[PDB]
Amino acid sequence: DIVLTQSPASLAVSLGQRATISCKASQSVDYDGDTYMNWYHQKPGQPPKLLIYAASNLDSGIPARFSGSGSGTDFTLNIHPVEEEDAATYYCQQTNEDPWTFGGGTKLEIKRTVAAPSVFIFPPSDEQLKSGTASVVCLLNNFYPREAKVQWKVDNALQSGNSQESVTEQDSKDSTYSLSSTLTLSKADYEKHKVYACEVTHQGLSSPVTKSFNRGE
Amino acid sequence: VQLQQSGAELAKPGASVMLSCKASFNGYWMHWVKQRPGQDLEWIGYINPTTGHTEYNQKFKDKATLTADESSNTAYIELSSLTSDDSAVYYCARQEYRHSWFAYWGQGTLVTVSAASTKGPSVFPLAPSGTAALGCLVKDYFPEPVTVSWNSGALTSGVHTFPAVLQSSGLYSLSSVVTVPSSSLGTQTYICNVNHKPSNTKVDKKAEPKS
Repeated sequence: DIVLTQSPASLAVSLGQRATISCKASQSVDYDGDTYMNWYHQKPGQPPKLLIYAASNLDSGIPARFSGSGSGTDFTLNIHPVEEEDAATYYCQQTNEDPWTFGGGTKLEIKRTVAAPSVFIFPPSDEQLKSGTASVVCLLNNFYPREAKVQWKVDNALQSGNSQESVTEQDSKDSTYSLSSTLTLSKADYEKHKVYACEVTHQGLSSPVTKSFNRGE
Repeated sequence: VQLQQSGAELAKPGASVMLSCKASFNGYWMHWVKQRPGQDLEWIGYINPTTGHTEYNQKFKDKATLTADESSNTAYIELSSLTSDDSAVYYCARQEYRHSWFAYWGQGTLVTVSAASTKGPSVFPLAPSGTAALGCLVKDYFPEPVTVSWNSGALTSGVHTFPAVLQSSGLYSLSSVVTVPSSSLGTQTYICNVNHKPSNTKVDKKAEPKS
């Protein structure tokens, strides 16, 4: 089996600049003057899409910012200049010998200017509360970079081990992320406290941002 | 063209599962590709629907069986002896004669291997307060996936539907949020439309300022 090694596993490229992704094959994928190497990319929730076929041929419907090169065992995909929509995971594939094999993939992040999150907090609905559970939701909207600290303060005490985070993929149009933090408590533990707050720390915020509510009001 | 794959499946450990892919006048090969959640791509094998000839990745020789019905241009894959490692998205892809690449892919079929039973979600509003945020908490369903739209698909800008997380109960949960002009909260109705096909449940929930 021909093993394909992609490098790097991930990279961040500035808007308008060049992204270079490598694929090394454990054997030659050349045959009779032709090279059997393809590049694909995949955006979240979608099937992969062909970019380059036979090492260096652009496919119809693909912008000419994508180009491929190399032969034998060393191959390169070039994206220049990168655009917001190029956030995706990129895969090489060899079709020279059975079984066909894929590279491990390269996740491309598009850089942009620092953008502080807008923060919203949501108390549990009355109808969930009646069923015996309280979900408290903290939302961080449209921020960059992805790294963010979301702490749950309950009567000004730090909570641990009872919240779960979820983060969107990088937005293909503005290159930001969004994040939700959900604090889950039983109804009886929820009633043990008055003030529920989520405190957000992020490179784009001068000082941490706190959104809170009083249980009941 | 297009490749239409069958819907998401839930199957118990040790059972079998058959997935289908319908293409909608030439020779071509139907390949199948496995992608585990957030992971790499594995080539399973291909079949020629004209001759019925198949080739398998040796790693799937005992796991997968490829079948084609040329009468309706439908290709099938049978996965047997299912384990947790078989939970993944399975794609069908078409290779045209004279091509050494995939020209079209199906949208993929999610297979979940678990003894847990199907359960539909509960939907709770995330009630708002010049920009407001509102949303819906989609809680306690199994298996993946669930689809969320807003105003029957009319509202798409500003929508974020987060990836689901497995809760301590073993059921999935997600939230879908949208930012809207804060001045439209008293005039505009915002309804989330939740669809969970594995349990055949569709729920509409109004997200509005709490009384």
